[PDB]
Amino acid sequence: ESLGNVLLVGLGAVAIQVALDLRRHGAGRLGALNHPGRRSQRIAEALARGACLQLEGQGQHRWLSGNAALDVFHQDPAELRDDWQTLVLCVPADSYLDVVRGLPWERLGGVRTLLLVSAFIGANLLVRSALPAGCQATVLSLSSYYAATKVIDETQPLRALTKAVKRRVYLGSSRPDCPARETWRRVLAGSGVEVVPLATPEAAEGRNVTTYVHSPFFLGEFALARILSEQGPPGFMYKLYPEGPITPGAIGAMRRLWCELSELLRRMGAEPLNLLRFLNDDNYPVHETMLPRASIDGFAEAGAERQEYLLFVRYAALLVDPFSPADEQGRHFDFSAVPFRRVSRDEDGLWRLPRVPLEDYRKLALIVALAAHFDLAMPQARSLLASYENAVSRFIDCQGASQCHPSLYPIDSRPAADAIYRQWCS
Amino acid sequence: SLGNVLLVGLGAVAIQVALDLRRHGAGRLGALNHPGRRSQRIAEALARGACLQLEGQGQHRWLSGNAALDVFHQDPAELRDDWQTLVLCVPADSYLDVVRGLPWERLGGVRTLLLVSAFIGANLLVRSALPAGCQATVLSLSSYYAATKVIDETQPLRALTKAVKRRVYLGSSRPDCPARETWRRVLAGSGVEVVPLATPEAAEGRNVTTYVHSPFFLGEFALARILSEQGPPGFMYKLYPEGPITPGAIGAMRRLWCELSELLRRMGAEPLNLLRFLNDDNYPVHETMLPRASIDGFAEAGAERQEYLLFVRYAALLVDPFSPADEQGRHFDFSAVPFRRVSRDEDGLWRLPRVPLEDYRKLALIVALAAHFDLAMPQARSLLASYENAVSRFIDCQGASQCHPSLYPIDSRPAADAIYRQWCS
Ligand SMILES: NC(=O)c1ccc[n+]([C@@H]2O[C@H](COP(=O)([O-])OP(=O)(O)OC[C@H]3O[C@@H](n4cnc5c(N)ncnc54)[C@H](OP(=O)(O)O)[C@@H]3O)[C@@H](O)[C@H]2O)c1
Ligand SMILES: NC(=O)c1ccc[n+]([C@@H]2O[C@H](COP(=O)([O-])OP(=O)(O)OC[C@H]3O[C@@H](n4cnc5c(N)ncnc54)[C@H](OP(=O)(O)O)[C@@H]3O)[C@@H](O)[C@H]2O)c1
Repeated sequence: ESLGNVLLVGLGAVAIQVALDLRRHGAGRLGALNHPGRRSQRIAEALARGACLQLEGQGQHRWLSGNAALDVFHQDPAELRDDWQTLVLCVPADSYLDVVRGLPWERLGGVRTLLLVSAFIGANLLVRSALPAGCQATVLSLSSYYAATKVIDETQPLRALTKAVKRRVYLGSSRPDCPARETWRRVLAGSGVEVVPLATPEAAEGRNVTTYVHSPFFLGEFALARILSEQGPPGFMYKLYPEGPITPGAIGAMRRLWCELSELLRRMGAEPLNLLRFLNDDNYPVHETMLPRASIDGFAEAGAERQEYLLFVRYAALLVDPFSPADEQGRHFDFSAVPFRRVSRDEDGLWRLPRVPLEDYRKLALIVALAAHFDLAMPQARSLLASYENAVSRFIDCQGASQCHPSLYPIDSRPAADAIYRQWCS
Repeated sequence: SLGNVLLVGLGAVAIQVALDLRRHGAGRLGALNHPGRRSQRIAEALARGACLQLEGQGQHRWLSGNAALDVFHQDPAELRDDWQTLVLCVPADSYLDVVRGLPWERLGGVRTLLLVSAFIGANLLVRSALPAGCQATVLSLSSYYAATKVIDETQPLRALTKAVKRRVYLGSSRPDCPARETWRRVLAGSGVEVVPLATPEAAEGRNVTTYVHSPFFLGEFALARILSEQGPPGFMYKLYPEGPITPGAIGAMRRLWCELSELLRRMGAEPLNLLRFLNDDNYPVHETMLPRASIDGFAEAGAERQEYLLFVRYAALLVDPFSPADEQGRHFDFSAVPFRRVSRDEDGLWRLPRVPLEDYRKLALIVALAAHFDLAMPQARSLLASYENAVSRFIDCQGASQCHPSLYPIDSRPAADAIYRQWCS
């Protein structure tokens, strides 16, 4: 009714979870669009043999396992007609501009809402800048994807596993006092996530967890050395050095970037967040023994030294899951044993980067270019961008430009940042 | 210059020391071990031809050797005045008892007494028990310099050394002392560096256990594991909830280090930089985790930074950062040292492990001593109270008749008073 017929744009891990939540609520017709490729070919094959979307919850999340039917799947936008009231962008956030430009808007006049499932600062404005003149669609920004979900087996592209669910995410809208926010609150509540509506898109985008966490940890020297490796151990994303990238220097980068992003938010009329309380209360907690409530609530007024200490403790306390059951010797589950994905050759033989860190870099590069329009230099952010750029440049030097996909090459974020700022000022 | 050497307490430490003494060059080698089952096994083994046998493990294979024991005694009254050097290889809590038990009025030939694991005040305590004319020099070693155990008690004189420390410290009751240089060389044969210091208390203040075992293993988490009989033992060097290390425990560590450092200053000893001591004398971490400038600057950093650095140090050593990585990139889990827990002895009585019994006894003495220097040591006293309350509840539950008397309350004030009187003399 407020959702009508819903078109999922991108049909990967996020889309399958979102589809299960939409089918619980009642989506009218549910369709999906995914650009041509091996995945789309596999999806069409599975749907044609009668398959449905399948979502399995892992461990304590087993309760939300379910199946969802898809009414239509398109890998060719030419077949789309004006049948859709809601678009849900489940593609990577670094592709939002391309994907919105490529939609056949001449056949989508009935679209009333467009939801960005993993927004970042400026994404709402960027998407609006790409919409056709007079477009009626309200654009909604969800702060972060609300779970951890993976397609287990790429040969069963319609089956996903959700292994964590966040406690709270945030939702803003390009329409003031938007009623679609409540609809989406209900949709995500079905999986146990609390959606907090905020007054502007940028306030919600300022609560994108990966911008704060992936930037300092996965744009630094250790992560890049693992990711750009073909031999040797991949290491682990959330372990301490030398098993993973977390060091006191990375934590200092995290604090300083949070300060920079907070000032940008204030210049865009959004209230910044308390980083420690956000991580602990909205994403995943630790015991009071490790992070006392008074320290969590007081974090924004603590000194820089105390802030870095608390952030380090937070990540050290989650090397194992402190709430998991202990085994016979007293060990808890190794929560930080997610390995780094590394560079790999595509079907044209060209090196490609994994989404961590390519998407992380592209998001932060756009944010820095936007912040320039607000006379903010963002030196810590620029240091992280430079670390990535230098590491990827050395990789190209060693492997040969001939062997590298052009996504590894230098980009220019200034045009998109200019479009965002113009939309802002309009 | 060593002359004839009597090893008091013929256990693991003594067997390592005996072989180091023989490598250097000494006279007759004797031992005194108090009556008990171990002494009975030693006496039978010696009767059947046994000798002291040291095995070095792995890279320390070259420490392996045999040494004959020339004399074995159980009764201190049976000692002849034939000994120039005594080495105390018993638990440090027994040093006073051992010294009080020796017939010093007919041991005028003793020139040197070495305390292998000297706590703060041990040198003074030992000297307070000596007769007025006694001219023995007392040496304090900061800690035992290896890791050594008797493999099997059925072969009671055969010990295994698995590791040797980088560095220990040695002080003497005699200013600018020469037995001091001899023992520097003796112990150096094991590969340890002995650093001579100008007073005994300077060496006594450089034992890692005083600074680390007190905050970590006298707290609530450690005591709950140690006093448990069922459930997992947990791990001594892991973070909560797998082990006792918390920001609160690290704050206790910093505060206790400050208290101990001021006591050392009032006793005329230069205190230590805790983080530099841990990194350089116990086990290092990479510059990425603890920059050298942060290590060297630790003593002048603010309290908040000091706690952060200490927390990082222990988090960084949850795995061994210098071990070889496996195929995924994991390093060896050397923090998974299980807690030893209460055990019933031969008579059926509950006993505490040496960690934390020995650590509590040492800190109880230190606090009583510090009172004479007008130092209240509130952090130390909080750790003492934590132990006392937990052990008292254990006795309540199990029954005093089921508990070894070493669990019952102690009073360290008499020893502290003897130390302070000796220091003032
Ligand atoms: N999954 C999580 O737990 C999680 C957590 C945090 C954040 N997120 C964010 O959510 C977003 C989607 O994640 P996901 O795991 O669902 O990714 P996914 O499983 O890889 O699915 C992405 C979908 O979009 C298509 N796609 C990828 N790049 C595209 C492009 N440039 N243009 C058009 N379509 C494209 C993909 O098809 P092809 O493969 O054929 O290209 C695929 O169907 C990412 O930004 C992610 O960082 C996800
Ligand atoms: N071995 C190491 O690697 C190591 C490392 C660090 C610190 N230390 C400390 O150094 C001290 C000695 O260690 P250790 O491993 O050699 O202990 P150990 O193997 O138990 O040997 C102690 C020896 O001294 C005897 N003994 C105890 N009290 C005595 C007394 N009042 N008079 C005469 N003999 C006595 C013991 O006989 P009974 O068994 O019959 O009592 C035993 O033979 C201990 O407190 C230890 O905590 C040792």
